[PDB]
Order: sequence, then C-alpha cells, then structure tokens
Amino acid sequence: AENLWVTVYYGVPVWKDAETTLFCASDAKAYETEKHNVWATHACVPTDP
Amino acid sequence: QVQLQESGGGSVQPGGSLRLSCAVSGLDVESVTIGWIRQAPGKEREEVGCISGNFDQTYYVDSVKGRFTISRVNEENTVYLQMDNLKPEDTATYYCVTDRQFYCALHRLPVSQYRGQGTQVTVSS
Repeated sequence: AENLWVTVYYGVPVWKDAETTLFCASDAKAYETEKHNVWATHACVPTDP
Repeated sequence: QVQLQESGGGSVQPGGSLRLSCAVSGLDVESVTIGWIRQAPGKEREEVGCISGNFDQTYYVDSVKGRFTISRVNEENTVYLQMDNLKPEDTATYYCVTDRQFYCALHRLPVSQYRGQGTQVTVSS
C-alpha cells in the first residue's frame, strides 16, 4: 500500500510503427494448367483458404 | 494432366497423300519424344515411327521409309504426320503416344503411359 515495487511482464499487447519485408501468398490452383504467367505463382508459398 | 487430341484421317483412294495432326496440352513439345503407332484389325499394336527431342531427329520402322514424314511445330504445340503414296496395308487406327522421356527407342512405343483416342484411316479399291 504505502510502498510499491517494480514488476516485469513479458508478452504485453503494445506495438510501435516500423517497417519490414512482407512476403507473398497466392492461391494454389495446383499450378497445372497455368501457361507460365509472368506474375508466376510458383515463386511464393500458397495461402490459407 | 497430359492430353493428346488427334485430327484428320478418313477414307482415301489408293495412291495419294494424307495428313494427320496431334495436339498436346499440358506439355511443351520440345523436350519429350512423340511417337506415332498404328493398330490393324486382328493384329496387335505395331509401331510406325517417332520424333525425338535430341536435335529433332526422326526415326521410322523399316516398313515405312521415304513415304512417311513426322514434323513438329513448337510455337503451336502440334505434331504432324504426312503420309504419301498410301497402300492397302495402311488401313488401320493411328494413335499419337508419348512417355515424357527425352529419348526414343523403337520397341517401347506400344507400351506408353499416355495415349490419345486415335483416328481411323481406310484405303480401298
């Protein structure tokens, strides 16, 4: 009450503004009938339905 | 999925020219071999010829030489078989087969994974 003590918490919901390098994710389509689109979808991981 | 579709054929009087075509989808015909085989009524599947992927060399069985010609067009993905001076022995059903192999051997063409429906050729009278 009259006295307080410091306490450390890990895993708190706080964020800041920053920048990074996002990665691609495209629809799978099994990549079978695609006639080699210039925006090739075989170069990045498929997405989650 | 590899798909092969044939076109041409029919009935032709003895002596003349015919042209059959085979279109391939699901592949690019530059690094695989393409063979043409025939089946006559009452006999097993013999084999007519093939075009390989090694420097675009073509091979034919001893029965047909100087009469048949196999050509390939890669910008259209098509294989043409041009036959000249047809004879009564040629009445049969023709198929275009492939095996995704960058080499040809003229005794393993009848036993191939993929095969088209085929066209029919008659010469009579």
